[PDB]
Amino acid sequence: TLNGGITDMLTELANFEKNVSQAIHKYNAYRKAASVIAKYPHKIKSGAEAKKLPGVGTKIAEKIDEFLATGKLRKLEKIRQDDTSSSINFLTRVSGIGPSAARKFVDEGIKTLEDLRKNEDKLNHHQRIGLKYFGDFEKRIPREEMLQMQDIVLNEVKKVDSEYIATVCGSFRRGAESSGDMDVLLTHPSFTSESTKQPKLLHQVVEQLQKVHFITDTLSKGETKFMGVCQLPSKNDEKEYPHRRIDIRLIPKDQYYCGVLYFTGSDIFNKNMRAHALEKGFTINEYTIRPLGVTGVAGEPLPVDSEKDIFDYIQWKYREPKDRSE
DNA sequence: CCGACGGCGCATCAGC
DNA sequence: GCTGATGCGC
DNA sequence: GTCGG
Ligand SMILES: Nc1ccn([C@H]2C[C@H](O)[C@@H](COP(=O)(O)C(F)(F)P(=O)(O)OP(=O)(O)O)O2)c(=O)n1
Ligand SMILES: [Cl-]
Ligand SMILES: [Cl-]
Ligand SMILES: [Cl-]
Ligand SMILES: [Mg+2]
Ligand SMILES: [Mg+2]
Ligand code: NA
Ligand code: NA
Repeated sequence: TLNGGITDMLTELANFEKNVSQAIHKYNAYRKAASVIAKYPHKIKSGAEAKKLPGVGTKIAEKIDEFLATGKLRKLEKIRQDDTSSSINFLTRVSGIGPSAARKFVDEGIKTLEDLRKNEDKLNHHQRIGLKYFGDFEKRIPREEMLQMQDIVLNEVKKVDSEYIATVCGSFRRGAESSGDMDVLLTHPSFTSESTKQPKLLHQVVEQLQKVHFITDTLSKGETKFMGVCQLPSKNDEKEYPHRRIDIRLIPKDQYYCGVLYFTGSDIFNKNMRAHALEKGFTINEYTIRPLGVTGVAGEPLPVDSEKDIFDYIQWKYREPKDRSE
């Protein structure tokens, strides 16, 4: 909030480029700038001052000077007053509707919540659930509720097979006081980078969570990644809790560290860390860290026994989860 | 200048 | 049916 | 939109 006005602005611009312009690199450029400025420990006084930060160039510097002097950005003022842009931006807030589908729906005249509700038949499964819980999915989850959800998840998976280990990652692992959803990393000794000695490992867990009515809907589901909806149980006469988004990722037990590093995020932190990795001659994904041979092709996985080992390879001092919120 | 920008799971679809 | 490209998401 | 070779 120290430079909240500016970071909000950049984030709006980022969303515009992504949702309306369908210019993903501009989206990432604005988010990185917003990110680096967000952690700058001083109340920015000018675009020039901001341009010193990495990720902030000439264009954003000018915008920062406009925002600082007028308190607003004409470029955004116009975007807001543009019906097509406003429609597209709104529609993309429904989970399952991205930049493309939003523009297409608008072409059909489907541009409001009311339009979507009356044309449910024109949405795929994911979009339909996103619409169904539109209001709920925008609500934040207090950490206290995250704690209650964690308890249910770990206890239920334990009941399935005491050998499963479920770790809540995402902003929760980063110590956030509220999260947008729950991200669960799941491992089991039967599934390694060497073999899958037991099928349905993810399925069984999803099944159990559905049996107890924790998981209520499914957006997508595969062998290693589940994307759905869940809800905490409420007491008698007690109003129900909002439905929440839940992501479950099954990862080879031997590649847990690259996995937890990936799922802990933040997304921008991963982008920055993986970019740094490449500059240092390495490539990092959720399974391994590999050196990039002279040719440019990834080599064999390097030994990893802690999150810190990954950091050492790329010559970065270790950073606790709570400091990875970029 | 201008090529690169992190990396990948699941749903859907065109082409064969 | 498969496979590769695209959309959307983590 | 920003960066580095
Ligand atoms: N583009 C991305 C997106 C995600 N992630 C990894 C790194 C992320 O930490 C992790 C979770 O994705 P999430 O989509 O639940 C998130 F990001 F919003 P979270 O950080 O959890 O914040 P919140 O509380 O609001 O959900 O996936 C990634 O690597 N790249
Ligand atoms: Cl772009
Ligand atoms: Cl690992
Ligand atoms: Cl790999
Ligand atoms: Mg999350
Ligand atoms: Mg998530
Ligand atoms: Na800069
Ligand atoms: Na969406």
